[PDB]
Amino acid sequence: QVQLQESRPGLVKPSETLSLSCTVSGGSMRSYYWSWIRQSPGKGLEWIGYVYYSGGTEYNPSLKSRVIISVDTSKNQFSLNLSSVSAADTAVYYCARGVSALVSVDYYYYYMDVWGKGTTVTVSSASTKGPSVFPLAPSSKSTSGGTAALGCLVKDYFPEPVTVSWNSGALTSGVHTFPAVLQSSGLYSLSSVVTVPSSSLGTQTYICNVNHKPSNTKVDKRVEP
Amino acid sequence: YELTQPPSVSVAPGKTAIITCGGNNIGSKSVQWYQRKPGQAPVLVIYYNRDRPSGIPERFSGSNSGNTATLTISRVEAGDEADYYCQVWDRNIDPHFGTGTEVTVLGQPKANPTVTLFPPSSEELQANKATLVCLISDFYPGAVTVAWKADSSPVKAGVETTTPSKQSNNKYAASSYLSLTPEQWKSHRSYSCQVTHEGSTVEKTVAL
Repeated sequence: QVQLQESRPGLVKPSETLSLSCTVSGGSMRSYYWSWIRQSPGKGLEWIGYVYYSGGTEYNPSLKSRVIISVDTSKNQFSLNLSSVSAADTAVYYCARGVSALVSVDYYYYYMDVWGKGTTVTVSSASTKGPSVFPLAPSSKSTSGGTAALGCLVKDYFPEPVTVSWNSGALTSGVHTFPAVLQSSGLYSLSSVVTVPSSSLGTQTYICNVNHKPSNTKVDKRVEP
Repeated sequence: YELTQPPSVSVAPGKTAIITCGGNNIGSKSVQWYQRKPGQAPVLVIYYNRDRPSGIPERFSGSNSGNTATLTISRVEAGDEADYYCQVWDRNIDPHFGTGTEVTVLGQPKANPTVTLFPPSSEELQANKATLVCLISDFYPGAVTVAWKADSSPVKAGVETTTPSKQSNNKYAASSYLSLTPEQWKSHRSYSCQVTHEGSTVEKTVAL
């Protein structure tokens, strides 16, 4: 089944050009209208433009002067370049598959059925900074009736986002990853906590897997009592 | 061209939520509807005014005529809370999105926050830093305030608290952090994170 994957998230400096790509897997690029859409709170969803398989493009009039979309069918990829960015361009950027549907000789419609996962783009003159990961050890004895809360503190990174998994994705029950706080330093910190049975502290190893794609850093932190 | 939508729609569970999308002569343009939940990508729920992709429940129904298109959600449940965007895109018009209607379901039972408080790790202390971590989950009425104390005295300076964020279960989560020096941490007898929710307060304490 077709899957779309945006390029890595991170920051773009003010006045530089934002460059993104989308890789299409599981299917062909022929017949489709490969689209870019962005979202930020209060902004709702904004269509940026699309490129048809063979190279033709159509753009949002409010962005047409700053936007180029292109396609590389040889690599099953299409791309967006948005020039002269400012804070107004900070958003989650989505790639999506536009589908045309014929109704009659003089009418057809479209829809966007398959969407990418979104990539978080921050327009900022600050520097990218990888995180420092510290373990949040479970208390020596439970205070919750037989469960142990343990976690990882992901400290002092920039920009968003960070993702956290536990035991390489084998542990999902009882996992809560909290949205980041922005500190007065202008850097982010977040925490992920998992709640497990107290007895499993002797029989199971707990490892949080922290990914900070903007800094090309991953950290696997073992959390011991 | 511009599409308009009401900012929000409130409905009690089991009842019918009606979301409208206004546009001049929208009835002769193909309307799609997209559902977006917090932190997730949009999902197509209706295309060509009334058609449902595979796996969308028949509770979601679409209509379009004149200057108003409508997304009807029958037998609403908590899982339907989301932002819903209408869209026109066909042979005669480039994609336009409506401004989005947030659907909130009434009568959800209030939930008191769970509070988990962690002291500075030994690793962080040996790096000459200290952070207290106060994690707040599963509260529903929607908002909290957080206060910190050192021993018994209020501590502000060093406190940063997140906005509430919708959880999977439509409840809310938040975090509060107290940054301090290792010397501040070891000089006091205890620190406390105090979370107030609807005039009632949960307080957790940690000691060095």
